[PDB]
Amino acid sequence: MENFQKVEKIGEGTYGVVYKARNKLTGEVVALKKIRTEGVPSTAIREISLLKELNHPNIVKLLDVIHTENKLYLVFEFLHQDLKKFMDASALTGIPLPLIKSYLFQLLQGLAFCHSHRVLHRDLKPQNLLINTEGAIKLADFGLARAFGVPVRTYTHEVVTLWYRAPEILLGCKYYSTAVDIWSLGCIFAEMVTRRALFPGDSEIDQLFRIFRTLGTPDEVVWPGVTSMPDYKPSFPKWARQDFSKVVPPLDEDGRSLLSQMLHYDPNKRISAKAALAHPFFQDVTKPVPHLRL
Ligand SMILES: NC(=O)c1cc([N+](=O)[O-])ccc1NCc1ccccn1
Repeated sequence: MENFQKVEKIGEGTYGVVYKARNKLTGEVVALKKIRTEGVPSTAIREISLLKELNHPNIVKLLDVIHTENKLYLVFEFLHQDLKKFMDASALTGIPLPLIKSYLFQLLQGLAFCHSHRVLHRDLKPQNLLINTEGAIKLADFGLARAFGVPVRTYTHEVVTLWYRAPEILLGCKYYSTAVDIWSLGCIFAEMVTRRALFPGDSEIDQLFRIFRTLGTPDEVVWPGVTSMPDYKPSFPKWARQDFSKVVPPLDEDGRSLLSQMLHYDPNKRISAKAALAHPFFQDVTKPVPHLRL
């Protein structure tokens, strides 16, 4: 805008371009997101505005929502790096388990908070998990999906990742629950551990089948109601479930146990963020500081 000073382009978001900017007045450095559109649904304005009150240490703070010239700018707290960049940078030696655990623990606190205030993320991915030099990790873009539907592309040619999408979403369920975020986080947890995406689908069906090939094709036994879901097809191949120890080696049994509960097919059986925080996997949780090259 005019009150800022575009420091640099932080890239293209899932709605619009994002700039690192400095408030000419407060002097604070922020992340400015330009959201796609001819008028901007006031329903979305109200929704988005409610999020300015969703404040938690593990949630990227939404500082301001500015609707002007029928344009929508979201002003966010700035963090220097995202988990996707950090995982790539740690790819050779992998992120230490104490840090993986700290991050997972903080992310779960963030989800617990959001979920208790009835706010879902719906599109969690390494790219929207931001970290700082103090060992903190925070969830970015919470609640935006609900206030901006679900578009195939960002808004202008760009393939949205399906890798972290919950199976109920892929089977066409129309009502999402807090469980979709636990699923995405489980996928992210597995990726930090193995240093490779758990389910790197390149199409919705490839995503679904990759999930099926690893966790077994779901049936009425493990997921009551699954065969009645909108996109379920009796013709889906039936793959047997793979041993978990083969999925995220060499994670210990505490870790494997928690991951398995975060990846339960039935959204209802899937562990909640609150319950997850009490899992024995976090018994020795600490807050290490990462090695960040900025
Ligand atoms: N809120 C933010 O700080 C932020 C926002 C978005 N975004 O797309 O909304 C993307 C990245 C961010 N920071 C990480 C970062 C910042 C600068 C250089 C490298 N990496």
